[PDB]
Amino acid sequence: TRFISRHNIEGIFTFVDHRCVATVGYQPQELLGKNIVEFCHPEDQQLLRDSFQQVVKLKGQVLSVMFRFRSKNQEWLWMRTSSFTFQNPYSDEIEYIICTNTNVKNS
Amino acid sequence: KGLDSKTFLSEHSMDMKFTYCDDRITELIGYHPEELLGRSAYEFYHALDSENMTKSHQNLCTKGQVVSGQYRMLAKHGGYVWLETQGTVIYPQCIMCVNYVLSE
Ligand SMILES: O[C@H]1c2c(C(F)(F)F)ncc(OC3CC(F)(F)C3)c2C[C@H]1F
Repeated sequence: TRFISRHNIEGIFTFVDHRCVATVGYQPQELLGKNIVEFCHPEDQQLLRDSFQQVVKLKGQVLSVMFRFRSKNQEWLWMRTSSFTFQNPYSDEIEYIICTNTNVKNS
Repeated sequence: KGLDSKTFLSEHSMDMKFTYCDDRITELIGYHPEELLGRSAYEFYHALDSENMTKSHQNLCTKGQVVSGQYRMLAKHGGYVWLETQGTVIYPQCIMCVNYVLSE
């Protein structure tokens, strides 16, 4: 299973689907406001920051990243996050990132 | 109504069934996410847009990304809203739609 989130380009969660409870253990409000990188394994923090940086250059194409995400029940879960920018072409608002987040096997 | 206010996300299986929908869809088109689950998006399309939407889907399924251009979506309490949708296949595991309402 999996949950969608939306982030601003700095990685901050701005929307989280409630499917996240079953996936990583938090309620939407425990994620909303916080930067995703705060839930990520210190060895995977930089790859993840660099991934947010790149998704915004890839012309709305899908960028995938695998990283360890600290669940509420304390454990490192392997996550596959596929993400893409969206920007309403009727406006010139800053784009943001849409993410799908799935628990996958590292194996 | 601000731009963010006319936009909702949907997720679909490869057969177009809803597997997820933003609560925002409620104030725009009437339906409750809960009652959309398992129903195919195709059921909600105006007949005059059906074939175009079948083709938009076919282009999505082979290329991974698509812009629907304009289509009418049946409202829960009658009437059709106009929408435009950007679709993206997540690899295939599901289709993610960013849907924008072109109506009032
Ligand atoms: O075929 C995909 C699709 C597209 C497409 F343009 F990307 F092809 N546009 C609108 C769609 O569903 C509508 C969005 C909605 F309003 F929620 C129902 C869907 C369901 C997907 F399976």
